[PDB]
Amino acid sequence: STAGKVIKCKAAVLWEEKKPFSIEEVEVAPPKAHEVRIKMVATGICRSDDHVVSGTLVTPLPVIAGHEAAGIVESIGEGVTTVRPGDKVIPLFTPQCGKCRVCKHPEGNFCLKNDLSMPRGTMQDGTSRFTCRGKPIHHFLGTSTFSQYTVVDEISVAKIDAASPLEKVCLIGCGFSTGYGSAVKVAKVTQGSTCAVFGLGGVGLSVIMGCKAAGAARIIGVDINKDKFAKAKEVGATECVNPQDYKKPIQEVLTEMSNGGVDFSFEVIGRLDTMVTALSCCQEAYGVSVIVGVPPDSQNLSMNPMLLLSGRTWKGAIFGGFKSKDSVPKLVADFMAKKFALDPLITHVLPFEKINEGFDLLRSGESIRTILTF
Amino acid sequence: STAGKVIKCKAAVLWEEKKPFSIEEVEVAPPKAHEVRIKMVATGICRSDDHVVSGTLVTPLPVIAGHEAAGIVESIGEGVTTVRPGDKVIPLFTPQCGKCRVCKHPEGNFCLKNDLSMPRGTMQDGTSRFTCRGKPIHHFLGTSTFSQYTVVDEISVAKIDAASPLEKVCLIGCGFSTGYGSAVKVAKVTQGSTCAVFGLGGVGLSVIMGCKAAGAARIIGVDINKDKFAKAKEVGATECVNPQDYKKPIQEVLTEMSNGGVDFSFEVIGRLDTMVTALSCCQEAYGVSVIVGVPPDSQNLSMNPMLLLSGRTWKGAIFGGFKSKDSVPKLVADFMAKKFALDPLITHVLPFEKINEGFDLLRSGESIRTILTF
Ligand SMILES: NC(=O)c1ccc[n+]([C@@H]2O[C@H](COP(=O)([O-])OP(=O)([O-])OC[C@H]3O[C@@H](n4cnc5c(N)[nH+]cnc54)[C@H](O)[C@@H]3O)[C@@H](O)[C@H]2O)c1
Ligand SMILES: NC(=O)c1ccc[n+]([C@@H]2O[C@H](COP(=O)([O-])OP(=O)([O-])OC[C@H]3O[C@@H](n4cnc5c(N)[nH+]cnc54)[C@H](O)[C@@H]3O)[C@@H](O)[C@H]2O)c1
Ligand SMILES: [Zn+2]
Ligand SMILES: [Zn+2]
Ligand SMILES: [Zn+2]
Ligand SMILES: [Zn+2]
Repeated sequence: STAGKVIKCKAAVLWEEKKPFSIEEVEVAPPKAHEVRIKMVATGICRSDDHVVSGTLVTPLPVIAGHEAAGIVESIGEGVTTVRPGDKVIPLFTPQCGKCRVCKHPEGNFCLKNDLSMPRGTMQDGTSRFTCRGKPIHHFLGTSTFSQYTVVDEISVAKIDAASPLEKVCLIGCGFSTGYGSAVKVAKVTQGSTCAVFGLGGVGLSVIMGCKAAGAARIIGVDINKDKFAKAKEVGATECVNPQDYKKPIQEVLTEMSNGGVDFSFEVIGRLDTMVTALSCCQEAYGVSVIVGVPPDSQNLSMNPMLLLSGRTWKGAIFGGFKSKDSVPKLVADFMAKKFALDPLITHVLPFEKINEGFDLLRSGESIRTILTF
Repeated sequence: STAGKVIKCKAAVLWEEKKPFSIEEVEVAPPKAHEVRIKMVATGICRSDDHVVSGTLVTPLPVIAGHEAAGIVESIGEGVTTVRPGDKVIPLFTPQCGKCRVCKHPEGNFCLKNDLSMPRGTMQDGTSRFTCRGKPIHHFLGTSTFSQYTVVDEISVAKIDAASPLEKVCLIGCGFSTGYGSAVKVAKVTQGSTCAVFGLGGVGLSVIMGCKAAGAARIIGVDINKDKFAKAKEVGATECVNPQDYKKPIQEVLTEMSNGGVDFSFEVIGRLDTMVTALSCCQEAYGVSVIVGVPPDSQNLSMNPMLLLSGRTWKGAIFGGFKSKDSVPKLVADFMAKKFALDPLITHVLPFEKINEGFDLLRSGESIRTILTF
């Protein structure tokens, strides 16, 4: 039995930037008041986890990364009311405290208890539940899912359907919900519209899924890797373009293709140049562009504000704009009811011990989502 | 007595940047097909007219500027159906052709026939109706209201109530409608919200009027000229701040004052730095910032796209988002029914011949709107 006891288990520790993950024994403290200890079942490899490795996304090291996952509650601390031992759960990398001005706002989801703005790499109480070789190890986004066990704050976990297939619904913990919500909730794509989606990885494909669900008439996928185009068309792209194939800048190409600009554009890569290109390619008077890609740490973009003065709307969002704890159980229920598909995102399924091979597949351009299984 | 004839009249010709206007005789050709010749009655001095002088807003010189005005139709060209001789009219610096994809879009107002995005300084047919000293003179935004007579395309004029006071409703041709619509239509300010308005000139005061009409609980005016604060409070500001009074940057001040950021911010100046400051001061998860000020020609701002990724919305608009020809007559009707006030914007009245004194008043910081009478 493990309740109230330290667990020794396997985790993938990132000791410093630009190094492989180290698969080794860590110690996981039992949950304190209002905390939940979770036995991991499956976790996806999101490009944001690779950003921690590359130093694109700064968070304290050493760290247990991973934020797109699903598992089963092993134990609960004093005062937990929302999950019980045995429940299937998805960790919420964007918390939902329910009390802050953002949580109370009808359109806010970036709860002020998040650990993304100004990463501390701890639990809400400012301490860590992880040690490895006698050293404290940081948390990541209040989740830390690259471990056989994690501890999360109650506001960073949602109970989901007991019959959920965790090897699929782990993607509702980040990439699916982010892309789909960026289209249906943040952009509010309209029926009959023309969309452009920059980046055709797991999140961009999920944007396409949402644009198609919203009834877009045209969905133009944009990627420098033409190997991504077949799956983009399978999930709803009506055409795909590779900027490398053109002499003109792709914003000009997309403006011409759309007879004067697209209705909705999405940046789903993480580059300053594509953020500005994606804004520019939406119609100057009524176009909307959504930034989804995480930008490189501390770098500013350059743009001409006449792009906005003519009437464009530019916005961004975390986790597709979804209030995380309200939305994740409903998204799982919708998946169970066949309202959307997850299999198109899953290209590889590997044991957790093959985490580095999973990251190599992402970096090589050869995977969409690898699901790691514990 | 002048229909079909060239009219010799006085206009304010700008021969050179950074020089006084020259009040001198011009020849105004009669209207061609689908053109309207207007005897001007009143015109306001908008900061955008000064931007022509200063080279902030590039348009071809020499030019007859002026875009905020009202007058009486003198004659119509062949095929004009929407105005007749003797009608009161407001020239529309943003046209409404009714046929382009923007005019057909429910939100769009920046008609593709505009002369603002890439100014040519002509009529729609690429020619000029103005001669001075035997030399052709450019138009400005299709309006050229600094003249006793102008000629406009039919898509750039709206018929208004015959009992309209033209010396007041000229402000509906730019500054009032721009500011008011930026609040009520583009931002969609909500009841009980907190707003920040950067720049307390005629347009910023009109933003405040709209925020108050929309039911904002707090409206924070921001200006480096504290002489602007009394009028801002008269039209609805709850408090005013001068960034020069504070050691910290005003985005930090406004975030603290609003307990974590404002609901709606407005840039109503035309500076790159205040556009970024205005974005930053709105709440990071659900705030909205609207750019209204005209930026300096061809200059790019620098910003961190994390400001958008957290959930902010950034947009801009021309003419308050109003479809010009539909909206101007309704705004005049609403003014006649006392639904909003224009007198708070009018601080000075001068004859047209004193146009240079009117620009001196604007540049010194003394005036809000000077109305020139022909
Ligand atoms: N906002 C959020 O909440 C959120 C959530 C999840 C992911 N993200 C970010 O979203 C981005 C995409 O994540 P992902 O789908 O897992 O990544 P991914 O699987 O690496 O996909 C990115 C795609 O971009 C393509 N690409 C790279 N450079 C270019 C270019 N110059 N032009 C066009 N295409 C290009 C690339 O070939 C790849 O197919 C990353 O920056 C993530 O960090 C943000
Ligand atoms: N988008 C449109 O359709 C539209 C229409 C009308 C005007 N405009 C622009 O809107 C802006 C305002 O026009 P207006 O009201 O006629 O001009 P204005 O009367 O010159 O007002 C601008 C105000 O900004 C104040 N100001 C200057 N610098 C700063 C600073 N650093 N911080 C805070 N306040 C400062 C200044 O003291 C003044 O009261 C100008 O750039 C116009 O060109 C745009
Ligand atoms: Zn919260
Ligand atoms: Zn992610
Ligand atoms: Zn039009
Ligand atoms: Zn103006």
